[PDB]
Amino acid sequence: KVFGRCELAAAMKRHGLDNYRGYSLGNWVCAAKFESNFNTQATNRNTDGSTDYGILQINSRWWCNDGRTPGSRNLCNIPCSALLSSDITASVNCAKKIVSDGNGMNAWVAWRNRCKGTDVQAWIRGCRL
Repeated sequence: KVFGRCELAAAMKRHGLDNYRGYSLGNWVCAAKFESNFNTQATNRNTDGSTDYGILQINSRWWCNDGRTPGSRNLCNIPCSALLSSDITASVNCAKKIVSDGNGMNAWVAWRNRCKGTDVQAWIRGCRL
């Protein structure tokens, strides 16, 4: 599913991501924009042979099992395929675990390089939230 900007914001908010660990909703939307262009079916292979899945491009090395990432962990205890669903519940729950683990949203390279330090609230501008 390709989400609309405001449509994902509301979904992200209903699932409790707005100010989760201090990160305003606009940070989460910005990250999704630049990780997946709001597309739940987004998949991208990493050089180490792991793969990133979903709206927030969560990585098979540590977080989910895709059965093809040697030495992987599955800390969110899920099939990476669950991260591709129209229902973003699994992606959000998993995102919550990741962002809680010491490094904050720096875990998302596109967030660090494209959102951090910007006017991230522009990303929820004009949404009815």
